[PDB]
Amino acid sequence: TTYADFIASGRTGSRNAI
Amino acid sequence: EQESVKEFLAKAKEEFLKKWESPSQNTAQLDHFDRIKTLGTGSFGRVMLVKHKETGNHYAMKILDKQKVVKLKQIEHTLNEKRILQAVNFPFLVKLEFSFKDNSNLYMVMEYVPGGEMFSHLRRIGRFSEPHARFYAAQIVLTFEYLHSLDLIYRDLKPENLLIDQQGYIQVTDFGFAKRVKGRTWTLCGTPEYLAPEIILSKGYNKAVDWWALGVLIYEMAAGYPPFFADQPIQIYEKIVSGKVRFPSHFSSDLKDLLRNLLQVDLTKRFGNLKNGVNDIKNHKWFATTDWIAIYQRKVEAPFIPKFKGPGDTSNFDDYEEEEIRVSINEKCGKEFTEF
Ligand SMILES: O=S(=O)(c1cccc2cnccc12)N1CCCNCC1
Repeated sequence: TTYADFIASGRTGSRNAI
Repeated sequence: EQESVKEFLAKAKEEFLKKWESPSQNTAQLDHFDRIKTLGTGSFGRVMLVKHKETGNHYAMKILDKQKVVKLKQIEHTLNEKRILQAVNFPFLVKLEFSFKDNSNLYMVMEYVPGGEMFSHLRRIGRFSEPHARFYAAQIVLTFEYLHSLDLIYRDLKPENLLIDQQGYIQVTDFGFAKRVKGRTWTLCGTPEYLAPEIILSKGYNKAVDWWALGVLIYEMAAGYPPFFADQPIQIYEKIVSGKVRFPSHFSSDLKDLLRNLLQVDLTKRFGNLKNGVNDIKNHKWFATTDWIAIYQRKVEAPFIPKFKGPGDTSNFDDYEEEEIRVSINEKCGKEFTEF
């Protein structure tokens, strides 16, 4: 699912600016 | 009604430009405060809950190490953030109460917003319902209308950067990437998930990048995940510029139509960048039930009120290793930070 792909991205935590 | 908006924004610009041209400096000092707890930590800076000794009022004090700021090439950004914060005035922008500097650090003392970041609430709850998302979205719309009328591009919208106050309303706090420009600008900055395609594509861009980020924000609030994600930013960038986007099946028809017009790769067709400006957004069907004036006046009942024991309650923030605030015997970087 889209949610599962989100979890698998490893980008579920707080995101830093570039 | 539109005449009231123009007159309001004209007064707002006049008040802003006055403070912008003559900023406040040195309105407190460090030993006026007791340190309570660290609320946030990152590059070059920490934010701490502090208590003003004379009054007992709690504040959030951002502390920047001048040498770390210089090392990370953040001088102009830091000076600019403080200059913006002391000059703006809007219900959803955090208020700067005091600022000062010493040998080692710069200090910005802001109103303490006890409900925490929207990010944690969103990840905890999973996703927000559409009325819940719309309540927050309406505040960002008004905030960008205000900021853009001042020729300020915000450029750092994300749930991590939105605080929830005691009444459940949003406070925007970080202005390190904001820029006052009327034309175009070229800096690659922001967070991958929220970058507009024209930023990714190294074009000169304008305030329409904030309306794109609004679409990302609305999508993530309503779905629980952003519209474009991947293992690595480069792969996120490819999705963003691709012009393709998929919606969860529970998204309403009005919501999808709004998002297609905000997540619009073509600048000539993105909402907020057209002839009627923000009114294309405020008049969209998804916002039909939104009382814009009542939102601004904070008279709408918030759909979520954070837990708040009392003044100085920090339960909505994470735990961090408490570190010393060291003030060096030698003044560091004095010439660089004269205007602070
Ligand atoms: O929550 S903060 O520590 C914070 C900053 C500024 C003012 C604050 C006011 N109250 C609480 C926390 C505050 N923070 C903002 C969110 C994004 N990361 C940077 C730091």
